[PDB]
Amino acid sequence: GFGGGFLDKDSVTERVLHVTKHFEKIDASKVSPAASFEKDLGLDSLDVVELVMALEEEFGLEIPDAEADKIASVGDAINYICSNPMAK
Amino acid sequence: YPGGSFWSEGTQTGKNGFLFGEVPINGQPR
Amino acid sequence: VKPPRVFPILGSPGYQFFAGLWTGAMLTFIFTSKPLGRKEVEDLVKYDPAYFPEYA
Amino acid sequence: TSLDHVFGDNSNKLNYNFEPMGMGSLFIRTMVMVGVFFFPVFIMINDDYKYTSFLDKVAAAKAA
Amino acid sequence: MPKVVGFQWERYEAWRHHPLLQFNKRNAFPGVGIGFAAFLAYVAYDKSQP
Amino acid sequence: EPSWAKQLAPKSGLCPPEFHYNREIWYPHGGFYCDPKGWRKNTLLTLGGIGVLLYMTFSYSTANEVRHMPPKGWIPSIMWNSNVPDPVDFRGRKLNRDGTLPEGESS
Amino acid sequence: ADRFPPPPMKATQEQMDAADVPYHYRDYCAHMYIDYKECRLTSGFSWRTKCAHELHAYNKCEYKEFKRRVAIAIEEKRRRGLIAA
Amino acid sequence: GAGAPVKLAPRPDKPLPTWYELWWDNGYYPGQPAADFMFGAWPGNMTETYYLRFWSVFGLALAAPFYYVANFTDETRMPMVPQQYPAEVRDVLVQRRNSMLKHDFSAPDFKEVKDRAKIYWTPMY
Amino acid sequence: MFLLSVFFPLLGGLVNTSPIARFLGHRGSSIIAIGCMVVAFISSVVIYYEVVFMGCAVSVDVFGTWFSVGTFHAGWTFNFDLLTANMLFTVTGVSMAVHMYACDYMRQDPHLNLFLGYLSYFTGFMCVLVAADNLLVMLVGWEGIGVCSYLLIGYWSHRLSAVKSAQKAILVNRVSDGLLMWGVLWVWYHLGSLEYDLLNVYSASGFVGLSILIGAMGKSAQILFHVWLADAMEGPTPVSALIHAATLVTAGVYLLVRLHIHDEMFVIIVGSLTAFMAGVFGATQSDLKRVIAYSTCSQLGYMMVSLGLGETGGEASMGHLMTHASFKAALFLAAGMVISGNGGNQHIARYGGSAHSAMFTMLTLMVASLSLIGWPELSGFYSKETILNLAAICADPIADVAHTLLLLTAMLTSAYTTKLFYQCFMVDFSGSSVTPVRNVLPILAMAILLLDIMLKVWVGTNLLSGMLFFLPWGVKTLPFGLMVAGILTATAAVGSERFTLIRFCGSRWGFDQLFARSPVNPIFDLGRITWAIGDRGLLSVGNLRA
Amino acid sequence: ANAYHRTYNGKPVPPELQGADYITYAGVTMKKEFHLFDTVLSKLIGAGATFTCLYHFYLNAEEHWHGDIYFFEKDVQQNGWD
Amino acid sequence: MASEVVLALPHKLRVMRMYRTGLKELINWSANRHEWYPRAYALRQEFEDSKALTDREEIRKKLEHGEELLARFRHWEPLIKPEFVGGTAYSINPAQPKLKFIPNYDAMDEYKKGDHL
Amino acid sequence: GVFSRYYNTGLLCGVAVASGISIWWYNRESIYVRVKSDLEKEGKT
Ligand SMILES: CCCCCCCCCCCCCCCCCCCC(=O)O[C@H](COC(=O)CCCCCCCCCCCCCC)COP(=O)(O)OCCN
Ligand SMILES: CCCCCCCCCCCCCCCCCCCC(=O)O[C@H](COC(=O)CCCCCCCCCCCCCC)COP(=O)(O)OCCN
Ligand SMILES: CCCCCCCCCCCC(=O)SCCNC(=O)CCNC(=O)[C@H](O)C(C)(C)COP(=O)(O)O
Repeated sequence: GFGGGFLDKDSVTERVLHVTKHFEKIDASKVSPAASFEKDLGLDSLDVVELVMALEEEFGLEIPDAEADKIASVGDAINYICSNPMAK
Repeated sequence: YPGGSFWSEGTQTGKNGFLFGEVPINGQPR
Repeated sequence: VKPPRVFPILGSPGYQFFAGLWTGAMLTFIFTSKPLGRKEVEDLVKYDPAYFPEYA
Repeated sequence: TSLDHVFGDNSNKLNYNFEPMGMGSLFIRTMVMVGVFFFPVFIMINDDYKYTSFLDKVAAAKAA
Repeated sequence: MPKVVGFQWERYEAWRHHPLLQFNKRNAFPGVGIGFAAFLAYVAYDKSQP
Repeated sequence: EPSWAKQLAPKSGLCPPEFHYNREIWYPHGGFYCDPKGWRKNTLLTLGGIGVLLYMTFSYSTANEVRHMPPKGWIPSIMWNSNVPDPVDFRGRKLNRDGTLPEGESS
Repeated sequence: ADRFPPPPMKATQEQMDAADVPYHYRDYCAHMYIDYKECRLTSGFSWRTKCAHELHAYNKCEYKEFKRRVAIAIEEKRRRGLIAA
Repeated sequence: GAGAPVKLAPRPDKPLPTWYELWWDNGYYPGQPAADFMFGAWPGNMTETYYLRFWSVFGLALAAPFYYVANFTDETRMPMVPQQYPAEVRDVLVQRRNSMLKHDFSAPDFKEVKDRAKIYWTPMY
Repeated sequence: MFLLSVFFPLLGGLVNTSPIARFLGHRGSSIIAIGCMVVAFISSVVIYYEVVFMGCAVSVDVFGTWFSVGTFHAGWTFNFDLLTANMLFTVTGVSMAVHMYACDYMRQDPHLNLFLGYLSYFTGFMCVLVAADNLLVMLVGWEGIGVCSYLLIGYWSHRLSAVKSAQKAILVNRVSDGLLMWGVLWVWYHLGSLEYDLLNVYSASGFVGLSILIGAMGKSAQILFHVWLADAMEGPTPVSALIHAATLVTAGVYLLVRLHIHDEMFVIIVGSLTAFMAGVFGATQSDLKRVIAYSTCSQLGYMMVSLGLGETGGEASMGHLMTHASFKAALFLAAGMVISGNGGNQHIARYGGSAHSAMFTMLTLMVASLSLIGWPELSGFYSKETILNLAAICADPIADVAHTLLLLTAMLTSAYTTKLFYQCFMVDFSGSSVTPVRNVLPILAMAILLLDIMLKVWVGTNLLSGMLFFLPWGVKTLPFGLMVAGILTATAAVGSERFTLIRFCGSRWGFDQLFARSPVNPIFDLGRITWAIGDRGLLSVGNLRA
Repeated sequence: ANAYHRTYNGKPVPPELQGADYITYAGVTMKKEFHLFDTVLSKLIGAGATFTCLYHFYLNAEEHWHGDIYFFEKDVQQNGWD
Repeated sequence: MASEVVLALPHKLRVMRMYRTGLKELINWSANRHEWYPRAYALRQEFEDSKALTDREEIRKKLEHGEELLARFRHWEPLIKPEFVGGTAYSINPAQPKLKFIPNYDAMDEYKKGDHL
Repeated sequence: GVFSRYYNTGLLCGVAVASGISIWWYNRESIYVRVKSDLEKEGKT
């Protein structure tokens, strides 16, 4: 394997970009790392709640609520997942 | 399993801990 | 709520109606079947001329 | 604090004042406990009372 | 009548209905045909004709 | 590294490489993922000692078993025990030690 | 139980002691119980086919006793007035 | 999977409550009360008043049928008498207070056998 | 062969926990444990055929006298009669398969040989319990399985909830152990001996049967004592299988069947209330192991009612114990395999399909589930129908309500067992981990228990199988209809809108929460009074300042 | 490892996971694998359980269609009493 | 009603936590995930019918009623992933912390290893 | 679970159907009479 309990940056980036594109309003070409959920992508707060719950499902995590409040962009999600030792 | 099977050699040599915290000094008897 | 994809008959209205029908019938058989069985057991011998010829 | 973003932080505190129970609640629950866990004592006391009242009836109706 | 609002969950999790992830009805009752055939052979051997 | 660390056993091939467990502690049962080098020989020798104990307790059990009633047929304890009484069947008839009806009512 | 009196016992005390019949099975079908126990405890796995007659006869005797017990109950209730005659 | 991460519990950095030994701090996060549900929120946010209120009906709903059959129904409901025995077999079988043969209302000593099956507690002298 | 069924699992435990195991390791200790159980099972098979079929009981004076002061005489003596042979066959046969399973299930545990030694000690103390001929060696077995249950429930000691579950099991059983000890005092005082063959009671002083019943209600987890049983799921899956099949929970029922000194009203009411309560409890759980735990509690209620019915009922009670152990151990082993195939998840909302398990695990769950729900001409059909038909002809009016409670319980059991199969395999997949287990040792462990399920049909437990208690076709075939009703309801997956009843039942009637403050917090507060107000206060004598 | 492989982001399937042995559905590939010991032991034990059920049901079919009462009453009336 | 933590939140995060906990409680009360999907869609449509509000009193009344509903329908047996807090696999076999060792303690200062008096 | 009105209607229909079956069970002939008539019917074959 690789890493001291943490997943690599590239595969986490690929999986987060896969999860993010599952909206009707989203144009796929705008989905990139370090892209804002509201300003750049055009998702409201309920869409962000659903996206973080889907990322919880994707990486097998129970993300604490204060941490899920802080996630506001693709790069924030990638940086959070790469700091989880329990992320599978 | 080490060696690819249940019926291989073991993989530990030496003290598996120290009984009563006693460590041999220069190989001398206690 | 959709049924499982390999068992779509379990979500059918007829199947749910039949399950309710059988369950309700068995639940009330639970309460009725004891004195009816006891009366049947008594009537096995009561109408026997070998035991009680007065009752035929 | 290296795992607080994984399992939660220490900010939320326990809401309990570590105070004793109220006096009436303690008395009532203790009396219920005495009645439940010491029921042979009450059974045997009732046996002694039922036995001595019968001997009272015998001694009353016998000397008349 | 809108229901595709707020993170399409069916499309994201459409892999749950993989044919190798479903209940398999070919091997749902293993050996029951063999036991039934042996029972029929026993009945024809013992009870019907003798 | 400490001076006494060279005398210690390594973490075995059963133990995950990222698991840490303080190898200096002497556990009476063996400890974390115990896998000694000569374990197959030790297993054979302990099986031999267990077989010795098995024979000893089989002999003690056979010497101290008391049967207050005769059995109703042949039992496998007749083969190794001489204190087993002769079988007496369900009708009260005395039987042979091999569990067959004696002559006069057999065949 | 005078109208439906018990049948004679066909098994003696010594016969029930020899078969080690449990004391709550020492009723008016004890001889059939002895036959059934003797057949089943020595027949091994295939007891249902080669001890079918002994089990059937034991259950038939218990059926006769069951019918007598129903008749005794009917006569007792008739004497108490609980069932009109 | 041995060696999974687990969060540690902080040490006290403030004055302790007088009755602090009602919290179980084993070293890892989170600790627990000494007995579960003694304090803190109960599962499902239920309370003691909830359970006592539902039980004040549900307990008599379960004790109702036993009382009715033990006080308003007797041995004569059965369509048959108990299993019949010879006198030498029966006379020891009905010595047990435990036995179901004392419900034989066709026995000549039915009352006396029932009067001998009364449970006592203190053995008299 | 007779002493080899009792000594030799204790020998396996002694080997695997001592410093001999430092030379064997995991690999050698697994061999030692499996062989030490195979020998004891072979000995128990010989004992079973000699005592049950050929009727020759054997009494062994093992280690002389234990203690003898005045007329209180306790000896180290065994007696192997019909009940003892039944129990030894059942315990050793289940524990052999559980050892074969545990040598593969706990392979990645760091202290595997310690776990195997604890399992062997637990089995050996159960054998000592059933092989004893007097009450005091029975108490050795009783407290030995209690201690080993504490060691095995709280095995993962770094988890606080497991430690508290083990402490809870100890304390709940300690109440009933106290009552059982007082009952032993009553029995010895008013009969003069401790040996079972001299304890023939026709009419005793009421406290005897009541206190022995309370002591049995503790171990068999009846009403107001069931609270420890559900929390004992903190331990690993082999511990749960051995607790719920052969050891521990069957000990109180064995004691009541052996002694037969109860008063039937308490026994019938406790058993039927327990059966209905555990039936409704298991219908509203989503933890896969907790449903099986509550089904164990429900079947123990059935056996309690049966031994209330009479001597024939006592035989039927022992028969249901014997057939229950096999399919209950099989159910727990199959559930452990399903849990391991789904990444450790125990919630039945995250299962589905036929990819996370072997074909044999699904077959094992199906066959043991069919035996549990009383499917015709399987193992549980004979014993459960015998108890139900014996309860339908009892002349006690109390048994009328008990029979109705048992029939409702039968429908509930066929509901939640079918729900356990339906959620696990029939619905669409809703987990995310597929690692199916197909090792040889757990598959053979399951196959052995399925062979015992077949054996109970082919060779009965006692002579009751095939005896006809004469009932009409309506009374006789109603439990089959109740089984079908449970199956149809559970496959329809229907639910009710009465959410307050759902949350009252799913929270298990609030017994734990009410016990958290009706005795427990008052005990703590009375301790505060006795220390602070008494020792430091009213009785304290101060100093004289000068 | 895990029994299914996932793709993500519209990537091509890796070439080792393609052919007549693998099934891909909505971006997830699984392998059609046959296990011999599991299949043989399950079929043998299942056939034993099926025969055990069916044989004992056949031996008691008349007492299961009718009840105890009817079957033994017909036996008494047709084939004598004692 | 919400806890003292949720009552301290900003309004946007308060509504977000209410929607998130509603989705999780719908998971807890459902039999499967495939049962959960249309209930999740219905809960989303329920929040969309109050998006265009401006009156803070009506917003407060709807928010407080929904928080009362979530306090009522808190499941007694929540679904937790096993390796997290409240899960079944949390805190089982952690790696040992470093514990210090003292070699040959009995041999250090022999004849003087008791308690003083 | 599934909240089904077909199941709820089936529950009451089943209660009614088995009440009618119980009424039919109460007014049935004795098993002695049923067996005797069944044996008389078989004896003309
Ligand atoms: C921390 C807790 C650990 C728990 C440990 C397990 C649980 C133990 C519970 C019960 C403990 C009882 C131990 C008693 C020890 C010996 C007491 C008897 C002393 C003595 O001289 O008796 C003679 C010794 O015989 C013999 O001893 C037999 C002779 C040798 C042949 C068999 C050898 C023993 C093999 C055992 C294998 C492993 C078993 C493990 C228990 C027997 O004669 P008597 O004078 O009593 O006369 C009467 C019959 N003749
Ligand atoms: C139903 C009711 C039943 C009642 C049953 C009652 C049972 C008795 C209970 C108590 C029995 C034990 C009595 C002695 C307890 C002593 C407690 C500690 C005392 C202590 O620490 O001693 C010194 C202080 O107190 C002192 O100086 C203590 C002096 C000795 C106390 C007793 C003698 C008092 C004088 C005798 C005459 C009493 C009057 C008779 C009418 C220390 O002092 P230090 O050396 O540190 O300080 C010197 C600088 N000044
Ligand atoms: C078991 C089921 C329990 C039921 C749970 C409760 C269900 C009730 C739900 C209905 C109650 C409500 O809508 S609660 C009232 C919610 N409506 C408002 O607050 C007015 C809108 N104001 C805003 O600031 C934003 O749009 C905001 C939406 C907050 C954020 O979205 P964005 O940042 O993108 O903008």
